[PDB]
Amino acid sequence: AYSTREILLALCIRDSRVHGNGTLHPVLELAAREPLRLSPEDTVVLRYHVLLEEIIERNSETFTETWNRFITHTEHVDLDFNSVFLEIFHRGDPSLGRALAWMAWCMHACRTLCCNQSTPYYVVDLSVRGMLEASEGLDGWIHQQGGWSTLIED
Amino acid sequence: SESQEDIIRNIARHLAQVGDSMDRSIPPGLV
Repeated sequence: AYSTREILLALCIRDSRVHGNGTLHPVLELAAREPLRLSPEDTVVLRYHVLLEEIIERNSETFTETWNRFITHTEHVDLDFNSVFLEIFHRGDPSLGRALAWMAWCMHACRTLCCNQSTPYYVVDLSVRGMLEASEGLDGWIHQQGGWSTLIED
Repeated sequence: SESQEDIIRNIARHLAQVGDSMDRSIPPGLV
C-alpha cells in the first residue's frame, strides 16, 4: 500500500546510490525519516528506476531544457512544482503515460540536485518538498488503477 | 508572454506531450 510520496522518495534515494555512491544528501536523509518504509532496493523500486531512466534518456533534450529553464526562473520552487502538476493532472484528466512522465521528470530533477557540492541546501530542500507534496495528487487515481506495484508487474 | 506563470505553464504542456506520447501505446494493447 505504498504511496506516490514514498515510491518517489525511494527512487531518488535509489538513484543517488547508483550515481557516484557517496553520501546521501542530508535533505533526502531527513525526508526518509520525516514515513519511508519502502526500501530503495525493493523490487518495485528497481523496476521503476529502470523504466524512468529510459524515459529520461528518450526525452533527454527536453528534460534538461524544461528543467534548466524551470529552476532558473522560479522564485518559489516548492509552489511551482505543484503548479506544473495541477496543469497536467488537474487541468486535464490523469493518464498512465502522464504519470510516468511526471515521475521521470522529478527523478531527473533530484539527479541535478543530489550530489552537487554547489547546490544550496534551501534549493534542494524546497525541491524535495515540492515534488513529494505535489505528487500526492496521483495517489487517488492510481489506487483506482491498482497501485504502482500492480501497474508495472503486469 | 515572458511571464513567470506563462513559462511554468509552457513547461507543464511540454511534459503533457511526453506523457500523451507514451500513453498512446497502452490503450490499444489492452483492448
